[PDB]
Amino acid sequence: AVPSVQTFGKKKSATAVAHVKAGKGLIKVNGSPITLVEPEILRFKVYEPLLLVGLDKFSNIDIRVRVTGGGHVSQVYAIRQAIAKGLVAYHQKYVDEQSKNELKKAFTSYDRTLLIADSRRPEPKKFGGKGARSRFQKSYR
Amino acid sequence: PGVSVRDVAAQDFINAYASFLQRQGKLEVPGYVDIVKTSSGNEMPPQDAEGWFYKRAASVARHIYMRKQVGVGKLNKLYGGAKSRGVRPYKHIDASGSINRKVLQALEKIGIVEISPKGGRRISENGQRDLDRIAAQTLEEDE
Amino acid sequence: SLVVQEQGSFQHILRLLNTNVDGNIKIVYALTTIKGVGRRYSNLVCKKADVDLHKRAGELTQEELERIVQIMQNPTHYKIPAWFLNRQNDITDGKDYHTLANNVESKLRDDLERLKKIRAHRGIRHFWGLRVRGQHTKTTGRRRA
Amino acid sequence: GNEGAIRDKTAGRRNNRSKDVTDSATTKKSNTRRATDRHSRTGKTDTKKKVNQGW
Amino acid sequence: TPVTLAKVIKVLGRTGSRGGVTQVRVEFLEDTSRTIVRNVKGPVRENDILVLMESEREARRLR
Amino acid sequence: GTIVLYAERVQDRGLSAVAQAESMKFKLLNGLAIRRAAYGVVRYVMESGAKGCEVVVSGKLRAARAKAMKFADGFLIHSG
Amino acid sequence: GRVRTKTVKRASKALIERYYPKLTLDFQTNKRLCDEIATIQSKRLRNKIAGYTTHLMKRIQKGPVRG
Amino acid sequence: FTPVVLATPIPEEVQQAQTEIKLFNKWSFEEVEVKDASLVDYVQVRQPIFVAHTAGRYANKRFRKAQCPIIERLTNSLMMNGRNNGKKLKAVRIIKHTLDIINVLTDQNPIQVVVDAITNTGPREDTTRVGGGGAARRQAVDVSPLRRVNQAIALLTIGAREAAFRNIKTIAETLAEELINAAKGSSTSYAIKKKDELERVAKSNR
Amino acid sequence: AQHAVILDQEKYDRILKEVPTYRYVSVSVLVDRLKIGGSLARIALRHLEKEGIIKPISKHSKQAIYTRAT
Amino acid sequence: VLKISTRKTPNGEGSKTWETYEMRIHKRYIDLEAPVQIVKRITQITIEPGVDVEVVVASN
RNA sequence: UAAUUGCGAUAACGAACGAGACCUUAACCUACUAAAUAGUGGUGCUAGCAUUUGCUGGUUAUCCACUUCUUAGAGGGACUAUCGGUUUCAAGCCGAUGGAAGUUUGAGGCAAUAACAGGUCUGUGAUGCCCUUAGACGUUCUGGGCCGCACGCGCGCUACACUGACGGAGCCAGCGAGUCUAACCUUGGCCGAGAGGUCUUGGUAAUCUUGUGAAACUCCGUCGUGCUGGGGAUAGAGCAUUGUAAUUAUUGCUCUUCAACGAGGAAUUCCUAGUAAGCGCAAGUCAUCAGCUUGCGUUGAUUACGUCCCUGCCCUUUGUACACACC
Repeated sequence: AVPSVQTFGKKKSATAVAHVKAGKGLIKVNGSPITLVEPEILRFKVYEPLLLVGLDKFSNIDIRVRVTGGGHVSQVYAIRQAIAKGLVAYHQKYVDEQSKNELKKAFTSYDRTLLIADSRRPEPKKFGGKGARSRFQKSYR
Repeated sequence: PGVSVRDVAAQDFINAYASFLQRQGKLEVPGYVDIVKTSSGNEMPPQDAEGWFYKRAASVARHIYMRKQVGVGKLNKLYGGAKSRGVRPYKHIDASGSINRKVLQALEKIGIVEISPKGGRRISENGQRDLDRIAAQTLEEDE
Repeated sequence: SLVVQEQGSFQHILRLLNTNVDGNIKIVYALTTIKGVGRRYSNLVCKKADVDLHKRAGELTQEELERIVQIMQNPTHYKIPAWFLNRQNDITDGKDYHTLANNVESKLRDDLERLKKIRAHRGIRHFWGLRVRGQHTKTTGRRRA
Repeated sequence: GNEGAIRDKTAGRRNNRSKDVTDSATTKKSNTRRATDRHSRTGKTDTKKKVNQGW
Repeated sequence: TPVTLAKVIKVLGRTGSRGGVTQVRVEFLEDTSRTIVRNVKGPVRENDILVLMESEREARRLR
Repeated sequence: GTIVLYAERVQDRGLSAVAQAESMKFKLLNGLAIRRAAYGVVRYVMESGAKGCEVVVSGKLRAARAKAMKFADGFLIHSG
Repeated sequence: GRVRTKTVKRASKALIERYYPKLTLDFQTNKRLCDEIATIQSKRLRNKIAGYTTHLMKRIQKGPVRG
Repeated sequence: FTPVVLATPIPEEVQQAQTEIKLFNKWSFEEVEVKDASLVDYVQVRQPIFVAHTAGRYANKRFRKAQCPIIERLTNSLMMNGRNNGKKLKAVRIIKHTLDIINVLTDQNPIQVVVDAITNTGPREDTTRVGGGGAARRQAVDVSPLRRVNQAIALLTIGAREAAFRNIKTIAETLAEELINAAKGSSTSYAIKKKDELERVAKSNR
Repeated sequence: AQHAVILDQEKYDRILKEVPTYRYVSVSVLVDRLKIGGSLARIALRHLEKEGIIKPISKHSKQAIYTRAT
Repeated sequence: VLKISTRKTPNGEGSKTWETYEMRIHKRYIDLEAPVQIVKRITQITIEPGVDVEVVVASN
């Protein structure tokens, strides 16, 4: 085969899976390039990882990311985490440790939960209101 | 370099393709256009008046191209929107099916789609051809 | 769209169907202030009459106006789906009309006056000045009359 | 019947709309018997023997 | 305008029956070597900077 | 033939709730002292080597105003 | 609030009292020790016990504690 | 800028303004200081971001709310009056617009101007209801710097909202005016007015 | 109906001879000159942009932004 | 998870306390290529009260 | 301390119920066991665009391989850890660091003793007593009524628009549920503006409906502050669906009619983080009917991290002629 790792990135329920092999420097999401991914107001959220670590570094690898679940924002954050985690996985396996640690160090020194999967999750609603804490309404008499 | 349509930004591709089927003339546009409302969950008829059938056709072409096979109902559920039940809460309700279906047949005659097995419409190889072509075009607009 | 100019060929405010229509308002949304035609009917007719929706009311030519009046008070003839019409099955002659302007009032009157004349519960209900479509009356409308 | 129903006045919105709102239409719960709860109406009471027999 | 700036040096308590006012002792920084206990409004911590607009007047118990 | 039933003795009647509930039910139905019934029941249940036991009795006995009675011996836990 | 229950501190007490010729100021080995010495029906309980007997172990190393 | 490129291409000035200066939407992030003692530590600016959107958590600790990028502290305090409870794309966008407008008029970094609208409208001291038996009086108080920030943003954004109600101009434009006038006090701005009033009262009852 | 709904010739010349000094121009800036409804205002912007004064430094709907030519 | 949501009360009175019961269905399947006897043997025995066994042949 | 939760003082010492433990769920696991009812990589087979290798799809089994994602079994994992502030250097609490996670990890399930004449004889073929039992207060059948309208009150739903309505277009979830002695979930193909009709189909279900292509929301237009194209009440007319039956109009559809409401007095409810609020689903009910509820995910703020002022309740001290216990 070739050198290749696969990773992921989650936000709420949105899971974003990421194939990262060695290639000519593509970066695709679902089936379309990173120059799309609209929202687009949040374009630089997923642009971010390739700018934090210098725009090169990808010119010997190939990335595709498929996203399922979550909403729109959920998926955007999911895939940026997926890509970051991906790159660092690739260097953990194939390059060296000082570089993997240098990329981790360059990420975490800024971050937005890029390698660390945010554990914020929806809370159960209980009987008595239209919410998790929010109770309905009383009038006494 | 080569191209699919996954290389063009939806509204770019679809605007383009719209102006293309427009610039062409071979369409089959039933006739009830401008008098039809596209959806029960809608108020007025389309503001485009002259056009939009091209827009919907292009949208359909594009979308069916992405995936395997898709019938008329999927396009109802897709183009279905928020109905304002006046003083009652919004619910989602499907769009028109004669519009969608007649677009399918009108893009089946003009050769961009085909009644595949499993049911539903499948993107045509000539459709692959032309869609990728105008993709190359629309991209080449911003050379 | 475009930068236009014109001289003195547009008139603000103008009268037709025994009712007045503002001139400095889009044609479609202008001839909606005619009791009988609404945004939909108006739009469809404007489209039919071969007029640009982008024009104001006062912008139009006379010929267009007349044709508009025509098409409106003649739907089924200039091809309009009958189910696009407010008064299908005249409950007497059976033909499909679209009652316009000072007429729709008179037609409300008519139908009501039929109901009451037949002494049906909807007649008795419209005579009593009440909620007539079978709604709860215990809690709603404490002004009205 | 229906005929009376449309003929007979003293009927319809106006005639009610001109009459007056009775004072018992904005009152209170009326209650009647509550602070009495713990005290028995029965006025009979049990008997220590029969209580000592049953339990 | 002789606006004064003084750094929080301690946290004393919560005056007022409501408990929103925070009793806190502060020390000026333009001419140090003197301290005044003052009362804030919002959320404060040690080493913050209060803008005193009243150079000599302090407070205590609130009701 | 699709169905077959087997009558089978249960080991230690004095560790089954249902068996005891039935027990005291038929005690009181045979007209035995309420206290002696519950106490005899708890006694037999305890002597069958149970960790703990209890018998609540709620209703009206010869009186008219209803009452209730707990009879519990040994160790029981209530939560979790 | 992380006020350890009575059963926890009681157990920790007993354990430090009868296994000081073992243990340390390290939670892991105290936990594992606990598993090799005390029959505990719960992981969570055993970690609470081990963590507290660990803290006590640290604070005995610089002086005595009552009990 | 010593350009790199590969398969799926990334636009020029995009590559540029990304790898080079880690600036905002596309505005200068350095320079810009809080033009006042205090307020520093409580007004962010650095470390820099791209768009005021974040998977952040500033509510799980008392003061950690004060380390969030201040611009996002402005954008967040937009999206409300109920019909906008949530909708941060709306907020973020109108914030970009607003920044553009501000920067268009009288130049300057829009972000800097924002700093100058926060610093000013924050009331230096206020008042509170003190009992003393039935007929309460009003005791002045040297309000915290953090609450000076919070109250600054609240005043600014809310005033901008009431000003954008039932009138032709947009939230972006009205907000722009409320940051421009509040760059240096003009008393033709909602915030400066209300702040000055609170100080009028704070000194009147002292 | 309250004025600013059409194109009275010298209104167009007003518009032509007023966009200088406009540090900022948009819909809500066009209207503010006691003139032009939003239709004819959007049209005004889009046409004036064909050649003259206003420099496009922003994008889309709901929010218009321009400056001056240099 | 077969859920059931119910008012705890037999009547209508009281603060509206709901209660949620559930029954949990676990379903496994094992694929075996084998003759006739060993299957019949394995379905005859290994019988469990509560565990429902169903033995299909099939290929379409 | 959330805790009769602990520490400590100490004629008390050492315990047991209850709290805690425990159970359930959301969080972590490139570690184990695996899988055409889950999915990935390669290969066949094949379309499009590039053509220089490539980029983007198709092919319920063409093979081979795998288990990161999905699924559920056994395990591991946190014990407020490490350091340091602060306090009787005690319990603990604060802060930094690390960490899937450090507010009882988040949310629930259970939960002692005692009380109330709280509610339920309109859930029970649970039941004492009383009343009724053939011109019945039994039962069944027809029709009507619980919906009746000068008005008072409570839960709500939709709104007063420009962080907006409209119209194009972009396009994304999680909890569910579905037909045997039956007609339930229904893709797909035609017909119709629509609602819906019709011709077939998969699915007793991780396999089919269904990726439930949901809605707020994103994008490009149109309108331009005017009771306006905001708002959709009232109402006339016509088409359909459920059903033996729809009139007092079950519901759905299309045209027209275009109300009040220009942010709302005194008062008053709910809420501290993926919480509030905004947004739509699914489920219950159900032949037909959600402006209700139970759950669910989507978008995602502001302000505390305090106190005893209003209120509500606990706890000691004290009084008592109460103990059927201030009714």
